[PDB]
Amino acid sequence: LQLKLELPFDRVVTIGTVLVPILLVTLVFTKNFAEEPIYCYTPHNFTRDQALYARGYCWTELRDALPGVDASLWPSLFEHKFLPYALLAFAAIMYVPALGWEFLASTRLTSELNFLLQEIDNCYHRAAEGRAPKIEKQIQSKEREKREIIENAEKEKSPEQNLFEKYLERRGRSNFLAKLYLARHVLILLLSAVPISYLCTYYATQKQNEFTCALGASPDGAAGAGPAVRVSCKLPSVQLQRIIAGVDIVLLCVMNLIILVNLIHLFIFRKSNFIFDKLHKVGIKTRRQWRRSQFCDINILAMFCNENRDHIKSLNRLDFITNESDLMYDNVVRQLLAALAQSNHD
Amino acid sequence: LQLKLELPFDRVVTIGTVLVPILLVTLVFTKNFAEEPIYCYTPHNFTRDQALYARGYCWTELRDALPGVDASLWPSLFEHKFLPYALLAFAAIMYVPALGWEFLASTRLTSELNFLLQEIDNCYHRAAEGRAPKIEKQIQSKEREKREIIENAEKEKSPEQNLFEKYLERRGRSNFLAKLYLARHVLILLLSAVPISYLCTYYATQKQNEFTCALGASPDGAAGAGPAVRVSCKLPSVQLQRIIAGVDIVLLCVMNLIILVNLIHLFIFRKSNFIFDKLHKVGIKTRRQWRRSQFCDINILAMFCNENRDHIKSLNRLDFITNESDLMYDNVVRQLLAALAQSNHD
Amino acid sequence: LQLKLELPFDRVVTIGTVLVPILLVTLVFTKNFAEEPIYCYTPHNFTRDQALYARGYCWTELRDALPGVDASLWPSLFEHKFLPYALLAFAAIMYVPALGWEFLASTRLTSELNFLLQEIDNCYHRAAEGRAPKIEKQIQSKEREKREIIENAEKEKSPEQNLFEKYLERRGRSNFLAKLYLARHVLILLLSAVPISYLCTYYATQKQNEFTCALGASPDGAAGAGPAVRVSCKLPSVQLQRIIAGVDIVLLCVMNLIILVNLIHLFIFRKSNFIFDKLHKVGIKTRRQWRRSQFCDINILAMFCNENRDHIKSLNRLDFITNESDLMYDNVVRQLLAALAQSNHD
Amino acid sequence: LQLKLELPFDRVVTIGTVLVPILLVTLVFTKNFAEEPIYCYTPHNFTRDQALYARGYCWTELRDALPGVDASLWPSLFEHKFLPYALLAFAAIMYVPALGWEFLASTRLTSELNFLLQEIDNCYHRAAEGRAPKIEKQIQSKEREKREIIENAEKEKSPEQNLFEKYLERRGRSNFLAKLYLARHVLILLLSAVPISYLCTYYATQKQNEFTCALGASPDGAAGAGPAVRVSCKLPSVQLQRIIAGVDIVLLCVMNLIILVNLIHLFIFRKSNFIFDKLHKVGIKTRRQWRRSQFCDINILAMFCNENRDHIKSLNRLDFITNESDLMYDNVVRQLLAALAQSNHD
Amino acid sequence: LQLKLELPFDRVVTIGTVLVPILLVTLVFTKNFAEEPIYCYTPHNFTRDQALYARGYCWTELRDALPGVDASLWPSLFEHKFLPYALLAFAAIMYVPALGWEFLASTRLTSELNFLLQEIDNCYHRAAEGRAPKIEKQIQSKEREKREIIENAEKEKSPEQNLFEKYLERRGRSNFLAKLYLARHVLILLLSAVPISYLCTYYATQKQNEFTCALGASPDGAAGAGPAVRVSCKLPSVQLQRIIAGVDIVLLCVMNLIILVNLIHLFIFRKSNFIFDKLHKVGIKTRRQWRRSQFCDINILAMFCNENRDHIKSLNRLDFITNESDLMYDNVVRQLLAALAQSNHD
Ligand SMILES: *[C@@H]1O[C@H](CO)[C@@H](O)[C@H](O)[C@H]1NC(C)=O
Ligand SMILES: *[C@@H]1O[C@H](CO)[C@@H](O)[C@H](O)[C@H]1NC(C)=O
Ligand SMILES: *[C@@H]1O[C@H](CO)[C@@H](O)[C@H](O)[C@H]1NC(C)=O
Ligand SMILES: *[C@@H]1O[C@H](CO)[C@@H](O)[C@H](O)[C@H]1NC(C)=O
Ligand SMILES: *[C@@H]1O[C@H](CO)[C@@H](O)[C@H](O)[C@H]1NC(C)=O
Repeated sequence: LQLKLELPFDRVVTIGTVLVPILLVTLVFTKNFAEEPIYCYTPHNFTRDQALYARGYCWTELRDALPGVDASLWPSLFEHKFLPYALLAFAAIMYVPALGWEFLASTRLTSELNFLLQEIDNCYHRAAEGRAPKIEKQIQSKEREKREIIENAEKEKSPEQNLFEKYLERRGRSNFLAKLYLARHVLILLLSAVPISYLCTYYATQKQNEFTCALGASPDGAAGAGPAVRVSCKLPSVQLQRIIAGVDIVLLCVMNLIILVNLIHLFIFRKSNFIFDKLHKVGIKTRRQWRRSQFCDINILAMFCNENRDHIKSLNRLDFITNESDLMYDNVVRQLLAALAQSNHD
Repeated sequence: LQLKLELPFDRVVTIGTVLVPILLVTLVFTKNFAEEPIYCYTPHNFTRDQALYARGYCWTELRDALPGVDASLWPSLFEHKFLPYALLAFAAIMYVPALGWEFLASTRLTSELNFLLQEIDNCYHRAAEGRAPKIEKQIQSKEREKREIIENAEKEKSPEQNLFEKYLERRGRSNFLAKLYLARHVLILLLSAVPISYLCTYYATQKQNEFTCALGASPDGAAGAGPAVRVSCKLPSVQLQRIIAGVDIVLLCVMNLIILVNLIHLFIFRKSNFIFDKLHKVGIKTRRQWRRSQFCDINILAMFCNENRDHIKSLNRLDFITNESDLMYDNVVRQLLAALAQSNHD
Repeated sequence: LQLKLELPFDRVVTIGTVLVPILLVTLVFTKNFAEEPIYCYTPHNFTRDQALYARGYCWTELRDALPGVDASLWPSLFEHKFLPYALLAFAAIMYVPALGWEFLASTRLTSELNFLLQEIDNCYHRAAEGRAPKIEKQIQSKEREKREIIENAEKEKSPEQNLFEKYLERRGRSNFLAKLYLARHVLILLLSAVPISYLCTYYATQKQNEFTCALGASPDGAAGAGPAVRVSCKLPSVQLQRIIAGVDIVLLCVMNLIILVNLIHLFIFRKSNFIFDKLHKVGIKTRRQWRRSQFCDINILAMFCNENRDHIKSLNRLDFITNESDLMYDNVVRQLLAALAQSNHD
Repeated sequence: LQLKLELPFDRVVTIGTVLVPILLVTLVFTKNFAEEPIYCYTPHNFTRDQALYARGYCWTELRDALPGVDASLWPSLFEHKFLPYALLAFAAIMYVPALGWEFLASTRLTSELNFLLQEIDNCYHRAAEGRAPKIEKQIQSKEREKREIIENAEKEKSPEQNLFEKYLERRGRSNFLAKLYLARHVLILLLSAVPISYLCTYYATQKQNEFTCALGASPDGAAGAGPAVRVSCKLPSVQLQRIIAGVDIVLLCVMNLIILVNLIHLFIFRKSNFIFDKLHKVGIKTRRQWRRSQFCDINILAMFCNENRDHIKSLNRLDFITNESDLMYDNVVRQLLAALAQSNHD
Repeated sequence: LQLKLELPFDRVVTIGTVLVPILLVTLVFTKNFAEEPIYCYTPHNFTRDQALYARGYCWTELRDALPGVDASLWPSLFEHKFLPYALLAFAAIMYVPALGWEFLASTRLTSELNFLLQEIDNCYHRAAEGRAPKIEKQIQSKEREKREIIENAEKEKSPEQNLFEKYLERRGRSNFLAKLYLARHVLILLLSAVPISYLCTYYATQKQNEFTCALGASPDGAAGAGPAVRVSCKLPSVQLQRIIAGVDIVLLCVMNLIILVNLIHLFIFRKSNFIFDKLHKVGIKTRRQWRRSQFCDINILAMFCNENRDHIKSLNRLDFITNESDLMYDNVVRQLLAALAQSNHD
C-alpha cells in the first residue's frame, strides 16, 4: 500500500488557500459570461451596428472620461476587466509552494519515515521482550520499586537501543527538514502577502461602476471631422467582483493568522512531541542532550508519525492498553498481561 | 511494478515550458471566442447586412490603411490574428525534444538501470558479508586501525567487486548517455531561442489596436464605380494577447536560465556524484582512472539512481544507519550492529 | 504481458503522417465554424432575407464571374470549400497502409518472434553451459589461444545450435516479411505521392480570396424579367487553409525523405545487424551462406528484436557484462566470473 | 481467455461496408446542420415572418414548379431531403447479415473449434510420440527409406488417429457451416445490390440544385384571392450528398468485387487447405474420400484454424522447425532433435 | 464466471421490437428539434411579435378550421404533435414484458440450470465409466451385437441413472416454466396489437400537412371587437413521422410473424429436443412416459441447454467424437478410444 505524507494542517491550508479561490474564480467567470460585458446608453441616432461598435469600443478601451477635457490622461478602469484573471494567477502562485515542498522532500521524507516506522516497530518488539524479565525480578525481590527501576534502566540498554540513541542524537543536530518545513510555510505567508495587498488596494479605492467613454472616429462628417460622441456606460460585473475580493481577502488573512499561530505553537510553545512521549511511555531518558532546540528535525517528524500513527500495527495497541505514560510503574497487571501473552508462546 | 526515469528537474522544465503555455493558449482562445472578433464603426447608411460584410472583410483582410493613398502596400496586422496558433505551434515544438529523448533512450536506460540496481544490491550484500570478518580481525589485534584498513582494502577485492570495477571503467569512457542528455537540453534551449525571439519582436513593435480599413466593392453606383468607404475598426483581443506574450517571454527566459545553470552545475562545478560517494561510504578507491572527465556517463546515472534511490531496499537502510561516509572507520558500534544482525543468523 | 511490434521509426512515421494532419484538420474546422462561411457586400435595396439568400447562394454556387459575360463557363472556387474534407480523406488514406500491414502480419510476426525469443534464450543458456569447460581447457594447456578457440569451435557444435543454423539458413531464403515491410513503406510513399501533388497544385495556383457572384432569379420584375445583380463576396477561411496546405506539404515531404533514407540505410548501406552481431559476441561463424542478400527476412527481424531486446532477460545482462563482441577472447576475468556464477551452483 | 472468430477478410468487409458509410453519413449530417436548410430569394414586399414562412414551406413541400402551369403533378425533389436517412437505413441493412451469422453460428462454431483445437493438440502430441521409434527402426536397418516409410504408415495407425479419420469423414459430408458461410456472403452481396442500384439511380437522375416553388395562401387579398407568388430557392447540401453518393457507390462495388473474388478463390480455385497440409506435414493419407467436394465444411474450418493458428501452442513450434511438409522424410536431424528433446525426458 | 440466459432468439425479438423503435424515435426528435415547429403565413400587417404569437398559437391550438364556420368542432391535428411521445410509450410498453419475465424467472432458472448442468456432467462421466466394460463383454463374446446391447440396457441402470429418470418424469408434468415462456411471448404479441392498430389508423386517415388556423383575440379594435384573422400554416415534420409510422408498422408486424412461427415450431411441429437426443446419443429409453405433451417444461429447457451447450466442458467433446446418435453401436473404435483413454489412466 501507500504511506501518507499529508498532515491535516497542511491540507486544510492548501484547501482554504487554493481550492476556495478557484471556486470563487469559476463563479465569477460564470456570472460574467452569463451576463453582457457592458451596458452603454447609445444615442438615438446610432444604428444597431454603430451601437454594437460603441459597446465594444467602450469595453475594450475601458477608460473613463471627464466632463471637460481636464486632461489627456484620465482615469482608467482596466482592473475591473483584468481581476478575474489575476485571481487565477494568485491561485497558481499560492499553490506553487506545496508543489515545491513536495518535489524537494518526497524522496527524503519517504526514506526517513520508512526507516523510522520499522525502527519503532523493532523498538516496541524489544520493549515486549524486555518487560518479561521484570516480573521475574520483582518476584525475586519477593525503595524496592525505585531501585528495581533504576537497575533495570542501567542494565537494559540493548544494541538497537544504542542504535535509537545514536539516531536521535544525530537527527537532533540535523535541522534540514525543519528548515524546509519552516521555509515552505514562510513562503506561503510571503506569497499570500502579495494578493492580500493587491486586493486590499482594489477593494479600497478602485470601486467604480459607471463611466462615460468617448468615441473617436465618428464618421458621417461629409469631408469634415465629425462630432466626437460621449456615451455613458455601466459595468454589470463590478459588484460580484468587489464582493469576492473582500471574501478572498478575509479568507487569506485568516489562513495567514492560522499559519502563524500553528508555527508559534510548534516551534516556541511546544514542549513535548509525539515520539519523545511515546518512548517515555515504555521508559527512556529523553534527556536534553537531544533537546533544548525546538527548531529540531525530530520535532516535525513527530507530527508525520502522529498522522501515520496507524501505519504501524504493534505500537497502536501498546498505546491503548494503558495510560499516564508510566507503563513500567505497575507491579502486576499491565506487565503480567504481556508476560502471559508473549513469554509462554515461546 | 514500474521504475521511474523522470528527474524532478526535467519534469519541472517540461511543465513550465509546455503545460503553462498550453494553459495560456486555451485562456486566450476562451477570451477571443467569448468576445467578438472585430468592432467596426460602420457609417449610418450601412444596412445590417452591409455592416456585417464590413465587419467580416476588415477582419479577413486585416490590413490597416493610411489617410492618403500613400502606398499600395500599407502596414498589416495579421499577427494579431495569427498569434494564438503560433503559440500552439511553439508549445508543440518545445514538447518535441522530450518525446525525442524518450524514444531514443527508453530501452537503453531501462536496461542499464535494471542492471545497475541489481548490481548495487549485490554490492551492498557483499558489503554486509565483508564487514563481518573486520570485527574478528580487530579482536585478533587485541597505526593499528590504519594498517588494518589498508590490509582489508588489499585483501578484500571480491569477484563481483572486480565486476564493478570493470563496469565503471568501461562506462567512464562511454559517454553515449551523457551525449544524449546534453543534446536534449541544448536542443530545448535552441528551440526556446525561436519563440523568445518571435514574441519579443511581437511584443516590441507590432502592438496596435485600432486601424482603418477600406472597403472595395461599394455597390449602389447605379451603372457607376461607387464610393470607396473607409471604416475605422478596433480589435478587442489585442490586450490579452500582448500580456500573455510577455508572460510567456519571461517564463521561457527563466526556464532557459534554469537549464543553463543546471547544466553548468552538473558538468563543470560538480565534483562528487551519488554512486561514487555511496560506494566510498562502504570504502573503495574511487580513483581518477574513471574520473577527471565530468562529461561522463556515470555522472548522470548518479542522478537517475538518486531519483530511484528508494527503488532498491537494502541500500536505503545502509545510508541512514551512519553518516560522514566513513562507515568502516568506526571500531565497534557500526560494525558490531551488523555483526549481531547477520553473522548469528547464518 | 504483451509484446511490442512498433519499431519507433514506424510510430514516428504514422504520427507525422496521420496524427499531425488530423490536428490541422480539426484546427481548420474550428476556425471555419467559428467564423461565417462567406461575407457578401449586398446592395442597399436588399432586405435581410434577400441578403441571406445572396450570402447563401454565392457560397453554394461558389463560382467567380467576370466583368463582361466573357463565357458561359467561368472559373470556379469549389476547392476552397472542399479542401477541409479532402484533407480528412488524405489522412485516412495515409493511415490505411499501417492497418493493412497490421492485419497481414500480426499473427505471423507474433509466432515468429515468440519462437525466436525462446530460441535465443536457450542459445544463451547454452553459451553459459559451454563457457564452463573452456576454463578447464585453458588450465589443461597450463598459438595456444588461437588453437584452443579453433578446437572449441570445431567440437562445441550443439544440437540446439544445429537448430539455430538450420533456422537461419531457411530464413535467409524466405524473404516474405522483408517483402511485406518494403511493400508497406513503398505503399506509404506512393500514397503520399497523391496529397503532395494535390496540395501543391492547390497552394500553387488556386489561391484567391474575393470574387463577384451573379444572382439569377431577381424577383420584383413586376411581370418582367428583372435585374441580374452582381454581388462581391469574400471568403474568410482561405488564409488558414492556404497556410495549412503548405505546412502539410512540407511535413509529408520530410516524411517521404525520412522513409527513403531509412530504407536506403537498411537495405543497401547496412552491413551488420543485431542478431548476427549478438551471436558473434559469443562466437559463431556468421558465414555468407546466410548472407550476401541484404533484402533478407532476418534483417528486419533484427530490428524487431532490438526493439524487443529487453523482453528476454538473460541476453540483456550478457550484453552489458562485456564489449567488443569478443567475449571468448579474454583469458580469465570474463569467463572466470561466469564459471564462479554457474559451475559451483550445480 | 477468449478465442477469435473474426477471419480478417470478414472484418475488412464489414469495416468497408458499414463503418465507412456511417462516417460519411455523420459527415453529411454535420454539413447539413451546420448550413441552413434552403435559400429562397423572397420578393421585396415580403416581411421577415413571411420570408421565413416561404423558406420553410418551400423546404417542406420541396416540389419544383414549371414556368407555365404545364401540369398538376410537376417534378419533385424529395430524395435530396430523404437521402441522409436512406444511407443510415442501408448501413443498418448491410450490418444485419453479420449479426445474423453471429447469432446463428456462435455456439456451434465455438463448440466445434474448441473440440478441434484440443484434437489437433493431441494429434501433434501423438506425432511427437510416434517419431521416436522411427530413429530406432532406421538404426535397426543399419528402397530402404521408402519401405520404412510405407511400413510405418501401415503399422502406426493410433486410436486417436482413427478418431481423426472418422471425424474428418463425417465432417466432409456435413456442409452445414459451409452452407451458412456461403449464405452469409451471398446475402451480403444481395443486400448490397439494393443501395448500389438506388444510389446509381440517384447519382444519375437527381442532379437539380435550384427550383422555383409556388406559395399558395397569399394573404392581404382584402376580401380577394390574392397573388400566388413564385419564389426561386436553392439547396446548399446537394453537392456533398451527390459526391458521397458516388463515393459509397464505388466503395460498395469494390466490396462486392472483393467478396466475389474471395468466394471464387475459396470454393473453386482453392485446392489445398490449412488443416490438410498441416496433417500431411507429419504424414497422413489425405485421400479424396474426404475431398473432391470443395464446398466442404473443413474447407472453412481451415481458415478459422489459420486465424486461430496461435491459439494452440504446440502446433506453432512444430510448424517452424521444418519446411516442405516432409518432416518424416529427413533421416536424422529433424527427428533426432525430437528424440533428444522427448525420449530422454521420460 | 457467469452463465447465459438470454436465449438469443429472444434477444433478436427484443432488439427488433424496442431498440429499433427507440432509434427511430430519437431520429424523429432530432429532425423535429433541428427544424422549426410550424410555418405560418402571417399577413403583412403583423409585426414580428404578433407573427410569433400566431406561429405559437396555431401550434398550441393545432386545430384546423374550415372556410365557412360550418361547426363549433372542426377537425383537429393533435396527433401530429403527440406521436413522437406515443412512440416512446409504445417502446416502453413493449420492453415491459421482457423485464417481467426476467424478474419472474431469474432465480428459478438460475437454480434449475445450475442443477441440470452438473447433472448432465455426472451423466456423461457415468457414460464414460459404463462404456469401459462393453469392450470386455465384446471380447468375452469373441444377434450377438443386439443381445449385448439389450443386456447392457437392462443391467446398466445406475443410481444417478434413476436420478435422471425421476427428475425427467417429475419435470414432464410441471409445466410452470413453459406456461411462463408462452405467457411472455403471447403478452408481447398482445402488447404489439395496440401500437400496430394505432399507427395503422394514424398512417391511414390522419395525414394532412397544411391547415388554416383562426386567431381569436385580434387587438387594435380601438374599443371594438377586432378582425378575426385566418392564417394558413404548414407543419414541416409530418412527412418523416408518416414514414416512420409505416416503418414501425412493418417492423412490428414482421416481429409478430417471427414470434408466431417460432412458437408454432416449438410447441406443435417440434418433435425431438436437445436434451432428449443428447441423452439418446449415449443410449437411453426416451420413452413417451415423459413425452407426448409438447407443452412441457423440459421442452423449453432444451433451448436453454442448447444455448448453454458449451458451459459444460465434457459434454462438448463427447458430442463431436462421433455422429448419428448411435455412440454405442460401434464395435471397436468409438469405444476402444475411451477404453485406452480412461481405463489405463486409473
Ligand atoms: C451615404 O450614401 C451616399 C450615397 O449612397 C454617400 O454619398 C454618402 O457619403 C454616404 N454617407 C456616409 C456617412 O457614408
Ligand atoms: C435598387 O432596386 C432596383 C429595383 O428595385 C434595381 O433595379 C436596382 O439595381 C437596385 N439598386 C442596386 C444598387 O442594387
Ligand atoms: C409586391 O407586393 C404586391 C402586394 O403588396 C404583390 O401583389 C406583388 O406580387 C409583389 N411583388 C412581386 C414581384 O410579387
Ligand atoms: C390588414 O390590416 C387592416 C387594418 O389594419 C385590416 O383591415 C386587414 O384585414 C388586414 N389584412 C388581412 C389580410 O386581414
Ligand atoms: C396606440 O397608441 C395609442 C396612444 O398612442 C393608444 O391609445 C392605443 O391603445 C394604441 N393601440 C393599441 C392597439 O393599444
